[PDB]
Amino acid sequence: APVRSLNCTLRDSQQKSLVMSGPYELKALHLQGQDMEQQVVFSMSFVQGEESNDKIPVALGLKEKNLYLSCVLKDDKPTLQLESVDPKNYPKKKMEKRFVFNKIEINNKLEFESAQFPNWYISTSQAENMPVFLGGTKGGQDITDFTMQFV
Amino acid sequence: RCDDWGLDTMRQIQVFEDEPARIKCPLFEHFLKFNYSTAHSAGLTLIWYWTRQDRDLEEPINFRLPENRISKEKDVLWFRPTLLNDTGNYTCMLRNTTYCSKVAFPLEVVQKDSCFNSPMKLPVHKLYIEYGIQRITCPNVDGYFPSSVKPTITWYMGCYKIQNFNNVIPEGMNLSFLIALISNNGNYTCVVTYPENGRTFHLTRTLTVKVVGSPKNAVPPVIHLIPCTVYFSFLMDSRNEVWWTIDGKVTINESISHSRTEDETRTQILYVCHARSAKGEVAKAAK
Amino acid sequence: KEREEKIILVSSANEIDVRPCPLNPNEGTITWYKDPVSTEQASRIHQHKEKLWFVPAKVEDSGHYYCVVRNSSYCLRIKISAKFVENEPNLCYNAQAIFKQKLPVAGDGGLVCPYMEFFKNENNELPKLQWYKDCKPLLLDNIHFSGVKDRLIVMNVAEKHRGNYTCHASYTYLGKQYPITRVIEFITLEENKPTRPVIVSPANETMEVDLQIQLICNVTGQLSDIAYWKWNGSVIDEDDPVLGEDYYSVENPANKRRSTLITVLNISEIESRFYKHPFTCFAKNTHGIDAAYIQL
Ligand SMILES: *[C@@H]1O[C@H](CO)[C@@H](O)[C@H](O)[C@H]1NC(C)=O
Ligand SMILES: *[C@@H]1O[C@H](CO)[C@@H](O)[C@H](O)[C@H]1NC(C)=O
Ligand SMILES: *[C@@H]1O[C@H](CO)[C@@H](O)[C@H](O)[C@H]1NC(C)=O
Ligand SMILES: *[C@@H]1O[C@H](CO)[C@@H](O)[C@H](O)[C@H]1NC(C)=O
Ligand SMILES: *[C@@H]1O[C@H](CO)[C@@H](O)[C@H](O)[C@H]1NC(C)=O
Ligand SMILES: *[C@@H]1O[C@H](CO)[C@@H](O)[C@H](O)[C@H]1NC(C)=O
Ligand SMILES: *[C@@H]1O[C@H](CO)[C@@H](O)[C@H](O)[C@H]1NC(C)=O
Repeated sequence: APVRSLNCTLRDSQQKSLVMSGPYELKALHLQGQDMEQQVVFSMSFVQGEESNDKIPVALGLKEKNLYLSCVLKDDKPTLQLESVDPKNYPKKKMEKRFVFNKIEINNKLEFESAQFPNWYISTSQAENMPVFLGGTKGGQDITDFTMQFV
Repeated sequence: RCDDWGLDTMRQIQVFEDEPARIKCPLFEHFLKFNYSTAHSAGLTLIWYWTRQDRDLEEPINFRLPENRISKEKDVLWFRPTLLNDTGNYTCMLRNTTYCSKVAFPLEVVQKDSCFNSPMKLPVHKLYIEYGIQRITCPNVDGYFPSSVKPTITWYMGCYKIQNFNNVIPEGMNLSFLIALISNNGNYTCVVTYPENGRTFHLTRTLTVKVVGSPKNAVPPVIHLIPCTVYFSFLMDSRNEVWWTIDGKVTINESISHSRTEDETRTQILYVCHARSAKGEVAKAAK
Repeated sequence: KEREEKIILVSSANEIDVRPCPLNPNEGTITWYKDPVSTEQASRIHQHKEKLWFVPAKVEDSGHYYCVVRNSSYCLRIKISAKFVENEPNLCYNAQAIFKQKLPVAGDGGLVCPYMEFFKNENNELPKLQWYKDCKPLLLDNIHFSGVKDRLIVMNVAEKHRGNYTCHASYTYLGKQYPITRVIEFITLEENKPTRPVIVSPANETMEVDLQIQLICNVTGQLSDIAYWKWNGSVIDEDDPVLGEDYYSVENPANKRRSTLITVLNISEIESRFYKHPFTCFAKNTHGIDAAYIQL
């Protein structure tokens, strides 16, 4: 086993869950108990990236959709997308920079910093049924802080 | 022959240009046990002078400037507003024919960016992580106007006005933090603006907020060529110590490490290793 | 035409609701249809701005309705479904309206009253929210509970806090006041904690010299922690034929934050370099780091 994965569910700090909304796009919203099965189950692959004093390099793939979250430019602006892949090739161990995030996880509160674009983070909006994106601000209008639950 | 208490540095008195600043004579109730009213009744007079910066000549303060700009009112010194060249140290002195006590305070006027940058050493208000609602208050605001006038207080994070934040609510003079997270780290600015006699003034304070270790995780010290490694959970006013004994006291190398939540990690090298925090003193032996 | 928003947002009968067009922010001009919707607010179901207002909603409404942005150039549009529900018997809510939320004991945390973003006043400020637990009202005393905006800040969670909560507002549409109800199931979790992984073995030690051997990293910590090897001040590569790393993880039923992490430095064939620089195991998270070696 060249890298270890674990299968987790994600929520933001305002308790919104991530569901997949029509493909190539995750949206965050609040869910009722009878639709908890609609949560995007993630696979957190603990890849290799830059040694940091206190961050942990991880790649975020969806589970048997063969999609991985990715960070690229788009009109010269860092943007978050789902790249499709061949599962015989991934989960690699040295993943390309657009796949790797730096996990900051403090008292089980996670935020993932893009390794490609430093000081950019997986953000959700305070609003409902609104797609996950990538932000340039912590502590402001957007939520950058997440909770993890296991499978 | 005076009691020269010296220079009171328990100001935080750097101040932005074009803003008001009142300074209370530090003598009263600090250096001296009494207030202004008492001392006046005791036949003391209060006098003021200064030395300009890059100067040794003690000059008088000029109270006859345009628009009564630098003013005096009892134990308070008023700049309305400060100018750059006001920077220096101000002395208030109380004297009798038989009495003399004086002290001085530093006044450093400073310039501002459009987004609140300056050589100002910002003060640090640490916030407990995940700790219900915590509030910061816009500092040094009392005295500048009466309750009769209601000002505008605008709060900023960075260059940005705080509007519709996730866990941050501006409540007038108070900025509220809901369950702080490390995402909440940064510089926060308050701009309080008020009317005075048909002019409008502005008061600007900026401070660094740092989210640190909860009291509910604060704990006595945890122990791990001989390394004595100790982990000190963050506690607010705590003297973290570490020492080897042999029975009483070869080289050594201390090494403080800190974390995002300011939890300390003192590693120290080389038979018993000790550690003392405000919550404990422990010791562990070596093989 | 169609693509379906197949997620059935259930809201409360006899009480006002608002549904928006579920578009990624690339939106246009929105018209609402039943299985169109009235345009004048007086009609108990209508369009105002680009949302479908139910003023109030009755149960008979449950069904599918449509929203359609059209540009002449493009006009493919979206169908959404609604279920309205009267409260269960002897209950101020209904089971399939409940949003599940969770929080960790021994911490402070806050619930959130969902789908309230539309009911704001002109300053974009919402109505004072009233909080309930199992149809009994709460003391917002700022010791145990606090309500700001849509939050119910709860302090010192303990399992006694476990219940169905209710956030309630009053909306004024057109000079008649309207009540808004949401339900949250509060379910506790295991306490959050500052925990740094701690290494079990290797234990800063010598080992006698060979010339396909394995070399074990045992770390006690969380599953979100990591444990890896570095040698000669650099990391094990995927293209280093002698040196392999395989990462395993044994959970712990007892204390999931104190559960074994296992890494194996599969060296296979020794080389003379390996006696000259020690092999260091690193265990690391956001809270702290540990280090241990074995020299060959
Ligand atoms: C100090 O000044 C105040 C006026 O603010 C006065 O009430 C008081 O009598 C004076 N001396 C004290 C501390 O008694
Ligand atoms: C001088 O000040 C001292 C100290 O307060 C006081 O004892 C004395 O009465 C004062 N003398 C006059 C004339 O003000
Ligand atoms: C004030 O005087 C002190 C000496 O006591 C001097 O060191 C310092 O530079 C002065 N500061 C200002 C604001 O002029
Ligand atoms: C203001 O905050 C920033 C981070 O946003 C920090 O890097 C900087 O040190 C602060 N300014 C000063 C002068 O301390
Ligand atoms: C909330 O109510 C539902 C249905 O009445 C019930 O199944 C569930 O146990 C309740 N949750 C709690 C923890 O009170
Ligand atoms: C060390 O890890 C092994 C599995 O590699 C496990 O059996 C053992 O219990 C761990 N150490 C301790 C002291 O539990
Ligand atoms: C083991 O070695 C590492 C350096 O590789 C050192 O930092 C650590 O303190 C050692 N463990 C102990 C407690 O001897």
